[PDB]
Amino acid sequence: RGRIPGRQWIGKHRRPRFVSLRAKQNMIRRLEIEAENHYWLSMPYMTREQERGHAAVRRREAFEAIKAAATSKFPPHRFIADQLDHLNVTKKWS
Amino acid sequence: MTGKELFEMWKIINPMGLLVEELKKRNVSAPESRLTRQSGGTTALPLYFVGLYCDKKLIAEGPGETVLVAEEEAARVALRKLYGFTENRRPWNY
Amino acid sequence: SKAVTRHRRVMHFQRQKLMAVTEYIPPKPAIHPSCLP
Amino acid sequence: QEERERNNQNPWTFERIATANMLGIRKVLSPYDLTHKGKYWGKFYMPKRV
Amino acid sequence: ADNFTLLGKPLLGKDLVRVEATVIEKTESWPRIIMRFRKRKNFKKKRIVTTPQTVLRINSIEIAPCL
Amino acid sequence: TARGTPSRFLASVLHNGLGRYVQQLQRLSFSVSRDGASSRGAREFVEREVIDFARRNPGVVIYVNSRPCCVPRVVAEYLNGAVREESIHCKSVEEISTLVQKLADQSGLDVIRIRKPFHTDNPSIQGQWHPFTNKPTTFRGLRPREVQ
Amino acid sequence: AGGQWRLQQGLAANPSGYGPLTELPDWSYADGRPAPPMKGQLRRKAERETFARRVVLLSQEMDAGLQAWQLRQQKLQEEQRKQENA
Amino acid sequence: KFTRSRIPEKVFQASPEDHEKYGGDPQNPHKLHIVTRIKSTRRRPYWEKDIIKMLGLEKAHTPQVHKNIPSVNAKLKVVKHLIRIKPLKLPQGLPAEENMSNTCLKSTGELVVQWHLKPV
Amino acid sequence: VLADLAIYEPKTFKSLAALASRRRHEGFAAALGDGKEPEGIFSRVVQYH
Amino acid sequence: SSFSRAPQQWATFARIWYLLDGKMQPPGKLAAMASIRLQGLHKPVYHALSDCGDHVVIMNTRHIAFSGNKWEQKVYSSHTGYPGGFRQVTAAQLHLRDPVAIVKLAIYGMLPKNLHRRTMMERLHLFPDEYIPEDILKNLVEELPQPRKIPKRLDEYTQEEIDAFPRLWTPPEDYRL
RNA sequence: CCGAGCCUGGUGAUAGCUGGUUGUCCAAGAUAGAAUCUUAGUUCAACUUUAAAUUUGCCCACAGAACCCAAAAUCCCCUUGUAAAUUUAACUGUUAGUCCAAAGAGGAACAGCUCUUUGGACACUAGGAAAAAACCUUGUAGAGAGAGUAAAAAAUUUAACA
Ligand SMILES: [Mg+2]
Ligand SMILES: [Mg+2]
Ligand SMILES: [Mg+2]
Ligand SMILES: [Mg+2]
Ligand SMILES: [Mg+2]
Ligand SMILES: [Mg+2]
Ligand SMILES: [Mg+2]
Ligand SMILES: [Mg+2]
Ligand SMILES: [Mg+2]
Ligand SMILES: [Mg+2]
Ligand SMILES: [Mg+2]
Ligand SMILES: [Mg+2]
Ligand SMILES: [Mg+2]
Ligand SMILES: [Mg+2]
Ligand SMILES: [Zn+2]
Repeated sequence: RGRIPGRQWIGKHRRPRFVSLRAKQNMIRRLEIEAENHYWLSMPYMTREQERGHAAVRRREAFEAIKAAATSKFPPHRFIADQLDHLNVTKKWS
Repeated sequence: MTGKELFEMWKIINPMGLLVEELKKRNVSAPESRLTRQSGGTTALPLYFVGLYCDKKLIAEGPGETVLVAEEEAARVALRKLYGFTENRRPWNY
Repeated sequence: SKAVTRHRRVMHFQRQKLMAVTEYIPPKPAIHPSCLP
Repeated sequence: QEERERNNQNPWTFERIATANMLGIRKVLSPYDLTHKGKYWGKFYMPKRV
Repeated sequence: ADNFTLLGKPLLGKDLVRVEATVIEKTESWPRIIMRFRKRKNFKKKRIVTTPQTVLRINSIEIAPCL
Repeated sequence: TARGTPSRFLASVLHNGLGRYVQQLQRLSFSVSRDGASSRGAREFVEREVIDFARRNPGVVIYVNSRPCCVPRVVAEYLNGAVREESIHCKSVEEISTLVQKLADQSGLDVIRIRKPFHTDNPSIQGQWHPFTNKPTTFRGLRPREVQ
Repeated sequence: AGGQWRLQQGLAANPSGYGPLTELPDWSYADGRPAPPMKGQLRRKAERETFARRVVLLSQEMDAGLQAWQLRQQKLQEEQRKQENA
Repeated sequence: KFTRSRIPEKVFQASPEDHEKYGGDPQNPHKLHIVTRIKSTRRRPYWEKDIIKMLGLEKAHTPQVHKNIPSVNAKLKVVKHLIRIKPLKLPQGLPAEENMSNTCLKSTGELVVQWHLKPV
Repeated sequence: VLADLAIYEPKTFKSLAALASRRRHEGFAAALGDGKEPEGIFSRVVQYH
Repeated sequence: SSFSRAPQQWATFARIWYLLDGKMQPPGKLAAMASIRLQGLHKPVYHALSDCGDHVVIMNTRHIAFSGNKWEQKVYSSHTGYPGGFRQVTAAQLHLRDPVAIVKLAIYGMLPKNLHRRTMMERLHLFPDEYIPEDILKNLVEELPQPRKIPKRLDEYTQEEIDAFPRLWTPPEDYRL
C-alpha cells in the first residue's frame, strides 16, 4: 500500500520531497558566503585604463617560451655506448 | 622475562596462608575477606569482588568466579603489591 | 511536461529549498502588543 | 503586500537571489521568473509569497 | 602515570619528557591486491603492492622535574 | 588475501629491541653461474659490492657456490631456522643491493597479514576497565530493594 | 570537529594543515642531532615560496601599471601645455 | 532556456552597513584576492568549468591569488557561486628575499613572512 | 587513543571528562557575558607564531 | 591492575543485572535505554561478535503511560498466517490481554535485526507487578533511574509549597462558584 | 520430414540479420547534419586518435549588428587570466540515445508520450535521498587502526452564541 505511480521521482506524479532546517541552514550559509564574495568583488583597486597594458610583456614572453618548447621536437641522440652495452650480455669469467 | 609475571613464573599453594605469614612477620593485624561487590550469585556465572581489609583498611581486592577464587586472587594481588612486582612497576633500566 | 498545468507542477528540489527559505518573517516585538502596552 | 515586502525580516529574497544568480539556480528557474519571481508558479498565484 | 597525567596545549615541551625508540625491523608489507572490475564492459584490472613498513620498540621514557 | 592467507600478531624474536640489537640475518647462500646472461648481474654484484657488504656486516656469513645455473638464486637462513630463497634471475646490481639489504634488515619470520600494527605486553595502567570502576557502592552493600 | 572554532580563533580548521602538530620534526637522533626534513614539509615550504614569489610579482606588476598610467597622464598634461604653447 | 547570465552592475555597490560589516574601507582598497574552490564544478556549464581551469582552481581547498582588477573580477563574478573569496592582509609588508621560504598563510587571509613556529 | 584510554585507564578519561565539563560551564558563563568579564581559565588559548 | 589473566578477563566481560521501574514512564524511553544496555553499547569494550550484553529487569510494566491518545489510535497489527488472519489491536486491548507485550515489542523494534536480538530479548526480563522471584531479585546489582519525572498531584503538594506560591488574582465576592 | 524428391559437385553459395571473438599493464576518447529503392545500412561532414610544422587559440571592453512587428541572450571584441589552437600525412570507430531544468510545437495545457533549441547528467568511481540511471554533493585514481567537511532526517489539526 502507498505505492507511487511509475518511477518514484519523475512524471506527472512523483514522490514528494520536503525540506529540513538542516538544508535550510546549509544553503543560507552558502548565501552569506556569496554575499561576502559580492562585497569583496566590489571596490576594485585599479581602473580599466590603468590596468590595460601592464601584463602584455609577461603574456607574450610566456607564449614565445611555449613556441620554443613546441618547436623543439626532434628524435633523440643515438650513442655507441648504449649501442654496444648490449654486447655485455655474453659476459663470462675466464 | 618481561612478559611472564611473578605467579606465572613461580607457583604457590595456600597464597592466603603465605600472605598471613608475610604480614604477621611485618607485624600488622590479620585481615578479613569481605565481598565488596557481587553479581549473579544465583546465576550460572557468579562474580565476586572480595577485598582483604586489615584494621579497617584495604590492601587488595580480587575478582573471581566464586568467593574462594576471589579471596585467593585478592591475596595474590596483595602479595604482588607487597613484593613490588605489580604490573604498574618501574620498567627495567638499560 | 509543460510549464503551465492544471495541477500544481512539482518544482525542483533546489527551487523548493529557496521557496522554503524565502518567506515573510513578521517583525514582532519581544512583548505581545496587548498585555503590556 | 507592499508593507510586508518592506518589513520582512528574512534577509534573503528571491528578488536578490535570482537577480544575482547566487547559486546557479538559474538552471531550475526561468527567465520569466525574473519578473514572476516568487508569487507565480505556472498559472497559479501565491499571494502570501513575498 | 598511575596517579597523575600531564597533557599539553596541544603538545608538551621538549625538555619535560624524553621518549626513546629503537629500530628493529625493515620489511616490505605482505602483498596487497588491488582489483578493479566493472560490469559487462570487460573492465577488469589488477595490481600488486608491497608497501614498506618499519618496526620500532619504545625502550624507555623519563620525565624532567622542570615544570 | 586475509581470509585465505594466515595471520599473526606483531612480535619480535627474543625481545630484540630492548637489549643489544642483533640483525637476525644469519646466513646467505649464492648460486651463480660462470656463464649465463642471467647471472651477469650477480657476477658484478659479487665482484664489487659483496666485499663491502660483508665488511659492513660481520655477523652475517656468506656462502657462494659458483656452479652452473640457468637461474641464479640467493637463499637466506635466519636465526629461527627460517629459510627463504629468491631468484636473482636477470636483475640489476642496484636492485640486487636493495634486495640483500632488505633481507639483512628483515626479521626471522614469514611476511603475512599483521592483525595489529602494535604490541604491548602490559597495556593497562590505572587498571583495566571492569563494569564496576565508574559506579559507587551502597551503604552496607545493599542491592536495590533489599531490606536487610 | 571544531573547524569553525579553530578558524575564528586563527588556527587551521584541520589541525593537520599547519601548526606545530605537523610542521615540527617527528623524529630525531637520541644524541640530539637534527633529522633531515620530511618530503611533505619540503613540498609545503616550496609551495609557500612559489606563493610568495607570485604575490610579490603580482603586487609589483600592479604598482608598475599604476606608475606607468600616472606617468602617461603627466605626459598628457605636458603635451597639452605644448599644444597651447604652440 | 539556460544561458550565460548577465549580472546587474548595481549589485556590486556596497552600502555603509556592508562596509562596516565586512570591515572593508572603500578607500585604500586591497590589491589581491585569495580564492578557494568550494563547490562542485560538475553539474555546471562548460564555460564555468573552463573559467575554473584557467584561474587554476581545478583543485579544491587550495588557495590561489589573483589581482583586484575588473578584467579578473568578470571571471570571478561568473564563477562567484563556486568559490570563497577573501582579501589579502599582511602586517609585515611585502615578503623580503631572505624570508621567501619561511612564509605561512592563515585562515584569516593573512600571509606572515616570518614563521618562528613557537608560542609567545 | 581516546577509546584505548577510556578502556585501560578510566581515571585519565574521567579527568578528560571533568576538563570538558568545566569548559562547558566556562562556555556558558561566556554565553551569559562574552566580554566585559575575565575569560575562562581553561578557555584561554595559546598564540603561536 | 596487577590482576590475573582469566579473572581479569572474567571481570571485564562479565554480565550485570540492571533494574528499572516503569511506573508512569514511557515504554519508548525505558526500552531504548534497556536495548542499548542489552546489546552493551554502554561499556567501552562493545563489539557485536563479543556477546557483552547484560541482563535487564523492568518493574511495573502494567503501570506505564503513553503520551497522547496512543492507547486508542496506536495499532499493533499482526497476521497469524491464514486467510483473514490479519488482526489489529489497540495498545489498550493488547495491554489488557498481555501487559508485557508492549514493552517487549518496543525493545524488539529498538534492537538491531541480527540473530542476537532473540538472545538479548531472553536476557531481558519483565514483570507487570511489584513482585519478583527469589533468585532474580537476589542476583541484582543496580537500579538505574527513570527517564522522565512524575508530576505531583494536589494531594501530594505540601502546604508550605502552596502558601509560598503566590495567589494571582482577587475574585469578586458576588459569584456563586 | 514434397508448393515439389534424394545424393554428389559448383560451395568455404550469399546473408546490411543474430551469435562468438583467447595474455598483462598506461593513456586519450561517447557530439551538429547532408545524401542514399535510404532510415536494421553506408559515403561525406562533424567528433575523437596518432606523428609532425606553425602561431595564435579560449575567457573577452567601449563601440558596432533593420524597418517590419515588449525577453533571457547572441555575434564580433582589444586588454586580462591562462595554454592551447590551426595547418600538414594517415586511418579507424560513433552516425538506432534516456532523464531533469528552461523557451516552445503536437496531443487532453495526459502520458515513464512524441518532436526542436540551451545546459547538465547518465551510458566512469564514490556519499546521500528507502531500495533507485537521468535528482543533490563530488572527480584523476595507491597503503593507513589519522583528522576537517560537502549534499544530507518535514512541518501540519479547522469553525458555538446574544
Ligand atoms: Mg517506477
Ligand atoms: Mg520540458
Ligand atoms: Mg524442398
Ligand atoms: Mg521424401
Ligand atoms: Mg558466409
Ligand atoms: Mg543492414
Ligand atoms: Mg551478437
Ligand atoms: Mg583515462
Ligand atoms: Mg541539399
Ligand atoms: Mg579576441
Ligand atoms: Mg529507434
Ligand atoms: Mg521519452
Ligand atoms: Mg515523455
Ligand atoms: Mg552506446
Ligand atoms: Zn499577556
